[PDB]
Amino acid sequence: GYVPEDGLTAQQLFASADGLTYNDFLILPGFIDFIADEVDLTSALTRKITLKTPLISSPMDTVTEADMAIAMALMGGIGFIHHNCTPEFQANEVRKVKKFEQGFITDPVVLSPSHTVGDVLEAKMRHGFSGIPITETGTMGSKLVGIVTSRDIDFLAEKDHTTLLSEVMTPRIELVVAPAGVTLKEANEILQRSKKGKLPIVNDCDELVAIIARTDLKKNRDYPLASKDSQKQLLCGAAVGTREDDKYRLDLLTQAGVDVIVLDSSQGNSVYQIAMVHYIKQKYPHLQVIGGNVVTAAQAKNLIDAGVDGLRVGMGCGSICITQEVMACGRPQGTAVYKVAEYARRFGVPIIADGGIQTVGHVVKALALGASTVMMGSLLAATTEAPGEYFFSDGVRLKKYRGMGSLDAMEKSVKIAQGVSGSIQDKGSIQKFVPYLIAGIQHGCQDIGARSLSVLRSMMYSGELKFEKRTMSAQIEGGVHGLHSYEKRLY
Amino acid sequence: VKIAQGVSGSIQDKGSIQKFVPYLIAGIQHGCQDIGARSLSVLRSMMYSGELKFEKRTMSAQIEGGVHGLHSYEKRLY
Amino acid sequence: GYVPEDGLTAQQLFASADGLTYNDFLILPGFIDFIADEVDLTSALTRKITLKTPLISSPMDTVTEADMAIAMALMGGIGFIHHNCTPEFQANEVRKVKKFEQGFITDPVVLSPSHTVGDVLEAKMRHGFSGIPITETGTMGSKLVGIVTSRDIDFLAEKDHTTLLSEVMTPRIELVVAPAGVTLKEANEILQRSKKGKLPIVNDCDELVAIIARTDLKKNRDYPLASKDSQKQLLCGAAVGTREDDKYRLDLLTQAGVDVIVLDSSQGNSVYQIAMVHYIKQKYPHLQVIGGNVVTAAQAKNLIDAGVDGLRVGMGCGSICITQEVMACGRPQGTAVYKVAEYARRFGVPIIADGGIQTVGHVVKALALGASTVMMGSLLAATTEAPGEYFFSDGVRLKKYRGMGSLDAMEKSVKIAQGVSGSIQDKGSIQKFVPYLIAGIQHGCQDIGARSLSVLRSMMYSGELKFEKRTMSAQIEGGVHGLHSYEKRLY
Ligand SMILES: Nc1nc2c(ncn2[C@@H]2O[C@H](COP(=O)(O)OP(=O)(O)OP(=O)(O)O)[C@@H](O)[C@H]2O)c(=O)[nH]1
Ligand SMILES: Nc1nc2c(ncn2[C@@H]2O[C@H](COP(=O)(O)OP(=O)(O)OP(=O)(O)O)[C@@H](O)[C@H]2O)c(=O)[nH]1
Ligand SMILES: Nc1nc2c(ncn2[C@@H]2O[C@H](COP(=O)(O)OP(=O)(O)OP(=O)(O)O)[C@@H](O)[C@H]2O)c(=O)[nH]1
Ligand SMILES: Nc1nc2c(ncn2[C@@H]2O[C@H](COP(=O)(O)OP(=O)(O)OP(=O)(O)O)[C@@H](O)[C@H]2O)c(=O)[nH]1
Ligand SMILES: Nc1ncnc2c1ncn2[C@@H]1O[C@H](COP(=O)(O)OP(=O)(O)OP(=O)(O)O)[C@@H](O)[C@H]1O
Ligand SMILES: Nc1ncnc2c1ncn2[C@@H]1O[C@H](COP(=O)(O)OP(=O)(O)OP(=O)(O)O)[C@@H](O)[C@H]1O
Ligand SMILES: O=c1[nH]cnc2c1ncn2[C@@H]1O[C@H](COP(=O)(O)O)[C@@H](O)[C@H]1O
Ligand SMILES: O=c1[nH]cnc2c1ncn2[C@@H]1O[C@H](COP(=O)(O)O)[C@@H](O)[C@H]1O
Repeated sequence: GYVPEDGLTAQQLFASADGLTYNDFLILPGFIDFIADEVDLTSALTRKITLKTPLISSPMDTVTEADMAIAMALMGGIGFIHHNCTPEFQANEVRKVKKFEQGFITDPVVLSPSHTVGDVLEAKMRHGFSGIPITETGTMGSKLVGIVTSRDIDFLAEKDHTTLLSEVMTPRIELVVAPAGVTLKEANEILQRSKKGKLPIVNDCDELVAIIARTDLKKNRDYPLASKDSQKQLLCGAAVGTREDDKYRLDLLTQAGVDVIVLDSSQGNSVYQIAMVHYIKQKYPHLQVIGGNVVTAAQAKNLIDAGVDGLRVGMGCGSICITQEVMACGRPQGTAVYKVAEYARRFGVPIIADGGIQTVGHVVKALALGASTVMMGSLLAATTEAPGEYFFSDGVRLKKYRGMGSLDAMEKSVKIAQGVSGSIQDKGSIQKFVPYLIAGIQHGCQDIGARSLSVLRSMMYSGELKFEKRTMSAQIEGGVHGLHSYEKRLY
Repeated sequence: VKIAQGVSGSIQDKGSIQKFVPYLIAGIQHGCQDIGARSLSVLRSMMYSGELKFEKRTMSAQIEGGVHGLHSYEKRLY
Repeated sequence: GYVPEDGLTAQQLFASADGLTYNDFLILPGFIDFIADEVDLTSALTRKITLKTPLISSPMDTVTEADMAIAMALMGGIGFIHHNCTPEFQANEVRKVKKFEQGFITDPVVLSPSHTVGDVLEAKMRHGFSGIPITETGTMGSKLVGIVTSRDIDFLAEKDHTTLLSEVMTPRIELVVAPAGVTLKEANEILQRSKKGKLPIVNDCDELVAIIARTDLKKNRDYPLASKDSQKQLLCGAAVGTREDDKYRLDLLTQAGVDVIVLDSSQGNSVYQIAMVHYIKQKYPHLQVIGGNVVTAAQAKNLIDAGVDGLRVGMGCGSICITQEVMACGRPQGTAVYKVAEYARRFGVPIIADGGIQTVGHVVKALALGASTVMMGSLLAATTEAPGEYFFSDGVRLKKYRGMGSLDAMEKSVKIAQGVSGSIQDKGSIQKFVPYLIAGIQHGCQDIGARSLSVLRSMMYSGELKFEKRTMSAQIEGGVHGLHSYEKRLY
């Protein structure tokens, strides 16, 4: 009882070949012994950061500001906030991602009893929340005198500046508290049992040292996949360039609490980028660096030698990109992902496959070819969390989608354009769309017979995972064909 | 979370199966005849023995083998 | 000194390959030592028929009836008259081609002196000419009593009904004549010196044996390339099927004086076709037979063994054709032409490359690959000489272009359609368009460095002629590209 070997290994697929794209090949089906829902999508972003989902939103001005980065992190991916903005704007976007979910809030909004209901309303306007502990100084480290929330100031008619907070607080005698040096789980038990919405943390001197909010425990149960640091804040990435003024931007982003930096370049194998990696790794040794838009092992070597914690793979793929028709330079993305990942895995360096991801099948191909994570631009553009506003043109709801080497982006929003500037049709919310991509990746892995992305890659490197090349007519046959009209209702 | 594996489309009218399947039958018979096969059983035996020969097509052979070079046409099958 | 070898030989181009079309390759340029106008286009149609031009009009109901066949023969090609018509209609189309140019007219229209001016006008209405010798019987072999022409009946208004020809003729006393047994060249000298428009040929008994017309000497100087038989009539081809009733059609076409028969089939390697070739070669040993739409040497063998004088090459190419998507069956035409011609040349059997000829570059490729002649359907459709009438549809002057297995042709104009009943935009006259194709073939051969189609084929078989295979992007680069609009003003 024997059956002959069928299809190519990945090593065979890229050996006797020109550069393949994701469209040029299929994965052959395996054996299914498991449910798609039990497929593990745990992914290394860098040497020290693991995501529950392989998915990254690209650092583009039409893709990733704070709402996208929050939504991606809540879905168990991450967002890298774009750098086509002032350093102060970018750091404020990073701060919004880091403030959205909290363990101990150690720098809350605080007011004095001498402040007013108008000051609580203006605080709610600036920071988005009404739950404000009150201390004698109105600064964080002071003796606690009460707590003010929206239930204390709501349905007061108009006496805003007229009313001092001392008359409006829940006074410190009435408030439930925990001692300093309580663990987060112990503070959560106290808060959960108290049935209150805030729990202040106070030392033996009765002065405020932290506070915790019930809404973060709600965000816990609401978002099981969420990408969080050790102090339970969302993970945030940010882009920086490799110019000297990017050192100032990097300092603002690091004090804003950014977890990972991506060095943003067309061609990352440069003296400028290697110098920036060395500068970061000496000044901020805690900070993860993804360097390198690279497409060859020779480029990957120089950045792994410089000490990057991850690599970005792709050049001239990417929906919006024209680098290949402007510089002659790049690689077919499936070949680039395979070549760079097969090399970078020897050093324990994870790969991000960046650009040309049009479909969830392309995500499964990128992951199968050795990418540990996948970065999307246009596939997440025209979601609700993507920056800017919808418009109508051809009777179609469209959002702008620009590209960062677009000459319109380079107006600080001879110079050479490396991107066009375009539009994409509406997609709805990341919070529904990323669960569709997750379940699509799981069903892809299931048809392949892989229980996780880790076993999927090991099946690929051992040659258990088999591939078939597609003729152009196989790419037609594998697409929608032969119909008059069709309705591509994904999820 | 509820993964679609197909789209939903439309196709133009074809008429009855009781006329269309006799057209497919006769097309299969004419294909086998141009090939020199008296039955689908002998067609498969010619294929496995290597008597049946195939040629690969470039994309331009797929263009040349279709309708080409016309302003418009009328695909009046049966 | 030395220069390295560049490009593939034809043997290499088809060896390590899938089936190529004409679009899939180029011919590499040679050395030019001659003018394009001195490129010899002399072509074998069959073992015994040589044309001055490689060009054939296809036997289709929307391409070749008598006007097309006359025009093709005058341009030094040939037409094959289609068979999707009654045997009597097809033989009458052949008769029109054979009557258009004459050496000795040995079966002229003749009248009695007791016929009338009205009988001469009715004769002119039926046969197209007014020059009618008069014999006392009104039958050919009888005593010459005079000659009547249009200048004799000219401007006789309504005197038609009862004016006997006796008083209208130029009488036999006045007419210039030649003796029987005069050569055509000698009769032409007598006619040319006489300054008359007819010269009757009479025996010593003074009875009519032939006549010659000055208009045939005019047709001589007007058409230097013209394809003529030994008695100076135009060459005509005709199609026939291989059914039993085609034996009757073949008898009508042979007594109408057809020079060459083409056996019309999608797949000519059949017992039915081999039987028809044997039947023709025993019943009509003078008659040239082109058998075989064939695409392999194995098919060609059986018809060359049956005794065909030429082969048609092509299956499922052809603008109008759907045989491949209806029968799975055929071959890429460049490969078919090369394979069959390289085999058939060993037996001295010429090849017609039939169908898929969209451009004069495809003609040069077909001839370079070993075709001795090229047959066109759609490229000659919507010329003025093509059958039927023009119409307008999309604001475009169109003519119908049908195909012979199409389901509109097979209604005597379960049935399986092998063609698609379409339309082609106007091209103007064959008498202008074929000189353009001739000049294009000559400039193709000149860029290649071939002084004739015979040396072109010899350079191909010796491997002196080099080919380069084309990517799809070379086919884009080789076409019109990068323009907003263009005007393809050929000739
Ligand atoms: N106050 C607070 N407590 C948190 C937060 N995140 C987690 N915790 C607490 O720490 C525990 C951690 O266990 P899990 O919930 O299994 O792991 P997690 O990765 O931290 O959170 P999930 O995102 O829900 O998976 C939770 O039960 C909470 O009590 C947060 O943002 N704020
Ligand atoms: N109150 C408060 N919440 C903060 C602060 N910084 C971040 N947050 C987060 O914002 C959220 C507060 O949620 P809630 O407790 O529902 O908000 P609230 O304070 O009651 O204010 P309202 O919803 O406006 O009534 C939690 O996820 C907090 O972690 C801060 O200084 N104070
Ligand atoms: N009456 C007549 N004489 C002809 C005809 N064709 C040729 N001739 C005569 O034969 C001569 C030989 O002509 P050529 O030019 O050598 O060769 P051809 O193929 O016969 O004629 P072309 O068609 O002009 O090439 C001409 O000069 C005429 O005198 C014809 O159709 N009718
Ligand atoms: N006259 C004549 N010409 C014939 C006959 N059969 C074929 N033809 C050809 O038709 C053409 C006759 O041309 P002309 O001599 O110009 O015709 P015509 O006799 O002057 O008559 P009109 O043109 O009507 O004045 C020549 O090419 C002949 O070879 C026939 O029976 N009689
Ligand atoms: N730790 C606490 N101990 C006692 N009272 C508290 C405490 N935290 C908040 N309060 C008081 O409880 C009331 C509700 O505040 P809480 O944070 O629980 O809900 P809220 O977020 O304001 O309610 P809601 O979501 O409906 O707007 C207010 O009067 C507030 O001052
Ligand atoms: N061989 C001949 N000998 C003498 N007269 C002739 C001869 N052939 C024709 N004719 C006469 O010559 C005259 C002109 O006839 P011919 O054939 O030469 O020209 P046509 O074709 O009739 O002239 P056109 O082209 O102008 O219409 C007529 O009267 C005719 O009867
Ligand atoms: O202007 C540009 N030129 C070249 N590459 C760009 C430009 N802007 C963004 N990119 C790349 O394109 C990727 C997104 O590609 P997409 O997912 O196919 O739309 C980004 O993550 C970048 O790597
Ligand atoms: O109905 C048909 N089906 C298949 N082949 C046809 C049919 N009618 C004509 N042909 C072929 O198509 C050739 C003309 O092709 P074309 O020059 O490309 O237009 C003819 O000479 C025939 O060999």
